[PDB]
Amino acid sequence: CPLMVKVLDAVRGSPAINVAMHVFRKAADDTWEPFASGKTSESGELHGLTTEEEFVEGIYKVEIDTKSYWKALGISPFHEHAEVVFTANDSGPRRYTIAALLSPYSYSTTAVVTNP
Amino acid sequence: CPLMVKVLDAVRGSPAINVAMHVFRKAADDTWEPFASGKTSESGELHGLTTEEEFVEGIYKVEIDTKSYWKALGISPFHEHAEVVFTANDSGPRRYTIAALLSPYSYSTTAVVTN
Amino acid sequence: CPLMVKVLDAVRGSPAINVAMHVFRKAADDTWEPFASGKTSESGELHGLTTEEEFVEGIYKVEIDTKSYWKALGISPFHEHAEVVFTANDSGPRRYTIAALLSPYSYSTTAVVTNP
Amino acid sequence: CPLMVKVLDAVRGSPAINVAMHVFRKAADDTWEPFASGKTSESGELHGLTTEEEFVEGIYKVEIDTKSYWKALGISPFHEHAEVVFTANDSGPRRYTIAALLSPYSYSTTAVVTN
Ligand SMILES: COc1cc(C[C@@H](C)[C@H](C)Cc2ccc(O)c(OC)c2)ccc1O
Ligand SMILES: COc1cc(C[C@@H](C)[C@H](C)Cc2ccc(O)c(OC)c2)ccc1O
Repeated sequence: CPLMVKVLDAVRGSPAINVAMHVFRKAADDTWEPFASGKTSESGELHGLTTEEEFVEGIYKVEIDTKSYWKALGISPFHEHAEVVFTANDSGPRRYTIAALLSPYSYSTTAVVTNP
Repeated sequence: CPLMVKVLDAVRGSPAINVAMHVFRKAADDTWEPFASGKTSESGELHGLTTEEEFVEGIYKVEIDTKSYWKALGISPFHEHAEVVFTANDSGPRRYTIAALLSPYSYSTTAVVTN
Repeated sequence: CPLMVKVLDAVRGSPAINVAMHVFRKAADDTWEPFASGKTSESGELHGLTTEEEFVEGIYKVEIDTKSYWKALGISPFHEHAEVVFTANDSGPRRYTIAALLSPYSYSTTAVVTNP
Repeated sequence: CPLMVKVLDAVRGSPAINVAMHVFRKAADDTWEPFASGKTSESGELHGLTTEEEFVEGIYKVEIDTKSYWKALGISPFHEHAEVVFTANDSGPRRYTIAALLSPYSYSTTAVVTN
């Protein structure tokens, strides 16, 4: 797939399982339209969000629900969620992996962009 | 100040200077109400965003304009900006330092919350 | 395999390819004995360093040659190398993924530990 | 000081206090020669490790005892310690701030190098 998200937990040394996330695309009128959503698997990965044909140029936002993740583990974290906002496919189609590492008071995100 | 932001550049090993950011508080209708902004100093810090009287409990967003920063350096960045969204003061006023580390395809944010 | 290393580049948004690393194990006399070595593939991964039978309890050190990586890209980085030192298999065999994200003046490392 | 270390705790959102560290310089025979040490203050900082006269070019290692830190908190950590190895002063003396962020299974280090 053209868009994959991988989430790790830095406190437990594990994938971050069952993390909900919502993906949005910026519409012509500048509002965020819902695009896709899902939750991470046992390997901390979310696959199958979109297709090469559907995933056209645009500005996309991945909102990762890190707060609910930590709350379910008994932890009151700093962030409400983690956000990744980026322009996709501006120079033709690419494949995007969004990776996030989570701690209660910190998060780090990186992107791997590969040419099909 | 109850709220300070510090921005660092991981490519150059320096404070990230002249980085613009806006701070928003979530309104009753779920919309983001702007209330403070500024740009980072020569030490990569932005102070004086708010006061303890004004900085009441609520959900706050800091939107850091990282894209403009990398553009000014001639480096093509991945992100449109970096956001930090958090609930403040859940059990009394705290001093918040939000630190952001920037790379062209990555960013990290950490909070130091003291009493 | 019981030990895998994955390295990403935060400047280029890519796996970190051809990164050399050496793995050591602490001997009875407290010296670091060479254990395994290799370099990352096109996917930024190093597999096949050891086997479940060879990878006994002990303290291990993974030394990742980040300086040569950056130098080959024209960059003079801060760190000489990135080190990960840990006790492995203290409570029975586990599988270990060591993940590193690299920038010229920063590096971050995390571990995913899974029970076979 | 030409060299300062700052340690932060990503589980608790605080300075990591009373964290022990040792600093080494690489000797002619490729061995690590200890020369400075200390533990972090209430603000998670360790200052006064060296002077500009003493802090000559060379390869330096800071070994931070993160395992003892997590043990004191009753948390089982992954790493034996966190190391930072770097060449100093390659083109004149710089002030170095090394910042380390700690989680039980992760650590990150960043350098801010100023003139
Ligand atoms: C709050 O004060 C500071 C914070 C920081 C942030 C620093 C401790 C970390 C390494 C920034 C960071 C956060 C998360 C990461 O994954 C990360 O990886 C490089 C780096 C630097 C200097 C400071 O004076
Ligand atoms: C290339 O896509 C992948 C990346 C990864 C690694 C990914 C989870 C990175 C290393 C996670 C990460 C994100 C931000 C960080 O600061 C970090 O520090 C080690 C680690 C695993 C599987 C993949 O298919």
